[PDB]
Parts: sequence; structure tokens; C-alpha cells
Amino acid sequence: MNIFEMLRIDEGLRLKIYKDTEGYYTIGIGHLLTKSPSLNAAKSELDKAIGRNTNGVITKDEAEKLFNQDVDAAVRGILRNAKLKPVYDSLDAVRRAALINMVFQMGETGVAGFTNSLAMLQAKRWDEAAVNLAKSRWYNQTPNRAKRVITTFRTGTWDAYK
Ligand SMILES: [Cl-]
Ligand SMILES: [Cl-]
Repeated sequence: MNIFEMLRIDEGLRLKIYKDTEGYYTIGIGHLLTKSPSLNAAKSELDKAIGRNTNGVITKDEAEKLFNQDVDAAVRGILRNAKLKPVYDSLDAVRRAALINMVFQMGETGVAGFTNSLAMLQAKRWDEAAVNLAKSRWYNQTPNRAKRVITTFRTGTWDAYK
């Protein structure tokens, strides 16, 4: 298992524009297009991202390509974030994958605001961090996914994904 496989499970794969859990236009493997409520605005963002007139549909290859870019960006975003970097540097490989997933879902800004959980993670207080992570809108809105990422942080294993 690895980050890509993990996010593919959490996000799924759709070849046509769809709305995410927040009702935002998305495509592929969790690639957010726009927070705007206009489909045309989304179709436009999509053609711009793919470099062709798509008409709201892409192929698997195109989806995988946005995916690669998106995971690379998340990683690089963590590494450039003064709050996130040190936490990421302190973790083992499995747990790093969990921090990446959260950033992919919520943006680095969102994650950087889990001040207290970050500190617990950094200090390697697994059970406490899990508890704190759960007192969040994140957990209440997407509880099954959240439980998976939280167990990952708690255990350091991929069991929640098996
Ligand atoms: Cl893009
Ligand atoms: Cl969920």
C-alpha cells in the first residue's frame, strides 16, 4: 500500500464532473475544480487543467495525471509549510502518508490549523492525537474516511485500508 493507493480508495475515480461531499465540482480522483456553483465555470477550469476542450469528461490517463500532480503538490506544500514540515519530518513512512491524505483533502491551510493534534503527533502521543483529531468538523462530516486516517495515525499500519 502507498499514498496513491490509499487516496484512490478514499477518493474513488470518476471520469465526469461530479459534486464532492461539500457539493463542489470535482473530477477524477478528488481533483477539485472550483468552489463556484456554476457548471460552466467548472467546465472551464477543467479544459484549462487538461489543455483541451473536454466537455466535462476525461479519460483515465488524464485523471491519473491530475492525480500525480495533486499528490506531488501536497507533498511539496507540506515541505514548504513551517508548521507542517516539522511534523512530517518527525513521522515514520506510514504516518507521513496519513498527513498527506489530510492535506490532499483539506489543503495545507486547513491542516496547519490542527495545532493541537500536530503537537501531539510530533510528540508521538498516538492515542491522544487520535482523540483530538476526532473533535473536528472533518470527522463529523466524513467520519468513515476520517476514522481510516485516524487509525493510521494511531497505529502506524495500513490496517484500516486492508
Ligand atoms: Cl491543475
Ligand atoms: Cl466518510
